[PDB]
Amino acid sequence: KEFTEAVEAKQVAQQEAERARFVVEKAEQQKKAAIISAEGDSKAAELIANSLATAGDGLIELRKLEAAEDIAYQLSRSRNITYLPAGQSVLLQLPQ
Amino acid sequence: KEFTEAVEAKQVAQQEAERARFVVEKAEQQKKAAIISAEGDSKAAELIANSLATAGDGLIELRKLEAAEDIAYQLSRSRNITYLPAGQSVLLQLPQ
Amino acid sequence: KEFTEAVEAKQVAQQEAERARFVVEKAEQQKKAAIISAEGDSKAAELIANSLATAGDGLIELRKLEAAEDIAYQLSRSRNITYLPAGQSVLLQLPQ
Amino acid sequence: QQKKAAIISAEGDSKAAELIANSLATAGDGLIELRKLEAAEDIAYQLSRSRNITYLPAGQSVLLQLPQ
Amino acid sequence: REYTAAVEAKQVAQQEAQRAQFLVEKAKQEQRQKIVQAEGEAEAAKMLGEALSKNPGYIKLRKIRAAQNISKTIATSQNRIYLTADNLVLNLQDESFTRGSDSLIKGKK
Amino acid sequence: REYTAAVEAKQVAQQEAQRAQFLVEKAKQEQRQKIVQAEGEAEAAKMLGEALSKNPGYIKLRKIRAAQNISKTIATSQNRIYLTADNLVLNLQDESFTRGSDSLIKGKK
Amino acid sequence: REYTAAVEAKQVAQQEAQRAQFLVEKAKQEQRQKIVQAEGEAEAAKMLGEALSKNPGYIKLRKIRAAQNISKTIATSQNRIYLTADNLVLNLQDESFTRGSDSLIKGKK
Amino acid sequence: VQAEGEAEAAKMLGEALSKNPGYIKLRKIRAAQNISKTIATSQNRIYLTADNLVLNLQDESFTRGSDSLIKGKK
Repeated sequence: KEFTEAVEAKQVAQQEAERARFVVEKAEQQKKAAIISAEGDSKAAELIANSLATAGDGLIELRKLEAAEDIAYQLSRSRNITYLPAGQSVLLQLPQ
Repeated sequence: KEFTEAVEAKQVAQQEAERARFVVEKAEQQKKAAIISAEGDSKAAELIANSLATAGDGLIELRKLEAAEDIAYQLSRSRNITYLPAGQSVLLQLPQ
Repeated sequence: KEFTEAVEAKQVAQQEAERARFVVEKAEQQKKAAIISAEGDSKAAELIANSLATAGDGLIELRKLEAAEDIAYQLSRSRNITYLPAGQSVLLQLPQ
Repeated sequence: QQKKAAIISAEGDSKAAELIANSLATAGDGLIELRKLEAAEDIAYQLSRSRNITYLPAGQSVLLQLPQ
Repeated sequence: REYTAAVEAKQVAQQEAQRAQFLVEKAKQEQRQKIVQAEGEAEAAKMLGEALSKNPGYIKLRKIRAAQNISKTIATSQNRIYLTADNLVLNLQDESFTRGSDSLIKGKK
Repeated sequence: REYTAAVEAKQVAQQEAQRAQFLVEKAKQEQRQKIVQAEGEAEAAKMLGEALSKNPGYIKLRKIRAAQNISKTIATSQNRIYLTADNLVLNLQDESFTRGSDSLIKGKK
Repeated sequence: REYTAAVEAKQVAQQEAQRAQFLVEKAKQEQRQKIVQAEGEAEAAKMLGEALSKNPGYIKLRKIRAAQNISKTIATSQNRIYLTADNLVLNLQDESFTRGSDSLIKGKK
Repeated sequence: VQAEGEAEAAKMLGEALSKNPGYIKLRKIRAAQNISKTIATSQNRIYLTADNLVLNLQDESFTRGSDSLIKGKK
C-alpha cells in the first residue's frame, strides 16, 4: 500500500513545494491581510493608548468599569466565577 | 470550488474596500456620535469627578453606602455570592 | 432595508433632537425633582449629620445599634450570613 | 534530506518565533493578547467547545481545593 | 451577495455619514440627557460631598443606615457573608466590647 | 412610529415641563417627607449625641442591648452567624471570667 | 486529489494573491473601520482621561458606581465573590467603621 | 555484559539528557506519536501544572511557564 502511496507523496510533495512558493506569495498577501485586520483592532489600540496617555487612565479604568457591566454580562453565563480580596492569607478554594 | 469563491472574493473585496473607505468617513462621524453617547456617560463622569474632587468623597462612599444597597439588591439573584472581612490573616475559602 | 430605515432614522432623529433639546430642559426640571427627592433622603441625612456632629456620635452608634437589630432581623431570610472578629488573624472560610 | 529540510522548517517557524520573540521581549504580550482575541472568535469557538476553564487569584498566599 | 451589498453600503454610507454627524447632534442631545441622568446621580454626589466630606456625620450614620439598607435588602441576599465580630461587638463581657463603641468618644471613631 | 411619538412627545414635553415645575414642587414635598423620616431619626441623633458624647453610657448599654436584641432576633434568624469561646464568660470558672465580667470595669469599658 | 487540488490552488492562488494584495487594501479599510469603532471608544477614553486622570474623583466614585452597575448586572451573576467586609465597612459597632468612611476625608480613599 | 550495555545506554543518554532533558521533552512529543499509535486503549487521569496550554497567558506563573524564555527569566 505504501509503494503507490510513496510515489504519490513524492510527486504531490514536489507539487506542494511549488504550491508553497506561491501559497506564501498568497501569504505575503495573507500575512498582510490578517496583519491588517488585527491592525484594525490594534490601531484602534495604538490611538487608544494615545488617548489614554495624552489624557490618562480615565477610560483605561472606565472601560474596565463601564465595561465591567460587561464583565458581569459575560461572566454569569458561567456559574463559578470569583473575585477575592488581596491583603490577606487567602488559600483560595474553588467550587464544585 | 476555491476558484469561483476566490474570484467572487476579489470582486467583493473591491466593493468592500471602497465601501469601507467611506465607512471610515461615516465612522469619523459615528466615532464623534459614539464619543457622544459615551459622553452622556463620561461627561456625567467629568462633572462627577469635578464635584467629588471639589467636595471630597461624600458620594464616593455614599454610592458605596446608598447604592451599596444595590450590592444586597443584586448579589444574590444567584445563591453563591458573598462579602467578607480582611485586615486579618483571612485564609479565604469559596464554596461548592 | 437600510435606505428607508436611514431616512426614517434621520427624520425621527431630527424630531428627537428638537424634542431632546426640550428633554434636556425637561432633564434640568426632572433633576430639580430627583435632586430634591434623593435629597428628601439626603437632607434628612444632612440634618442627621448636623445632629450627630454637634451632639456627637450618639445615634451614629445608636442607629448603628437600633438598626443593628436589623442585622438579626433580616440577615437570614437567606441561610449563610455571619461575621468574623477583627484585630485578629481569622481563617475566613465561607460556608457551602 | 531532513538535515536540510527540518533545519529549514525550523528556519521558518523558528524565526516566526525570532520575530514575535523580539516583539514580546521588547515590549510584551501585545499580540499574544490581540490574537487571544482573534483566537476568542475562532480558537475559543474551539475552546468553548471545551468545557471547564477557570482562572486563579494573585497577590495572596493562594492555595487550591482543586476539583475532585 | 457582498458586491452589490458593499456598493449600496457605500452610497448609504454617504447618507449615513450625513446622518452620523446628525447622530453627533442627536446623540449629543441624548448625551445631555444621559449627562443629566448620571448628573442627578452627580448632584447626589456634590450634595453629599459638600455635606459630609468635611466630617462624615451622616456619612457615619449612613455607613450605618446603608449597611442596614443593605441588610434591609439582605433578604434577597442569599449571599453567604462575613461582617466582623467586633463590628456587632457581640463581645458583651469583654475589654474590647466598648473599645468598639466607646469609640463614640470621637478620636477612636 | 418614533416620528409621531417624537412630535407628540415634544408637545407633551412642553406641557410636561410645566407639569415638571409642578413636579419640582411635589418633589420638594417628598423632600420634606423623607427629611422628616430621617429627621425623627435625627431627633434621636441630636439628643443621643448630647446625652452620650459626654460619655457613651446608653451607647455602652445599647451595644449591650443591641447585642441582646441582635441575639433576640437571631433566634428567628437562621443565620449561621455565631459567637465563639470566651467573653460572655462561660468559661464560667476562669480569670477571663473576671476579664469578661470584671471587664465591666470602667477603663476596661 | 492533492495534485489537481494543488494545480488549481496555484492558479486560483495567482489570481488570489492579486486578490490578496487587494485584501491588504480591503482589510486596510476594515482596519480603519475597526479603528474608528474602538476610536469612539478611544476618544471617549481621551475625554475620560481628562475627566479622571487629573484626580480620581469619579474614578473613586466609579470604582464604586461601577461596583453598583456591575452589581445591578451581578443579578445574573452566579460568580461566587468576596469583599473585604471593611469595604462597605458594615462595622456596625467599631472603630474601623469610621476609618472606612472617615476616608471621606480625602487622602485615605 | 547485558547490564553494562543497557545501563551504559543509560550512562551516556543520561549525561546528554541531564545537561538538559530537552530531548526528553521532544521525546514526550515523539514517544507520544508512538503512544498515539498504541496507548489509544487507555484511561490515564494525569493532572499536571498550569502553564502549558495557552490561557494562563499573562500572569507570573505562565510568564515563567511559557513566556519564561525571554532572556532574563531563564
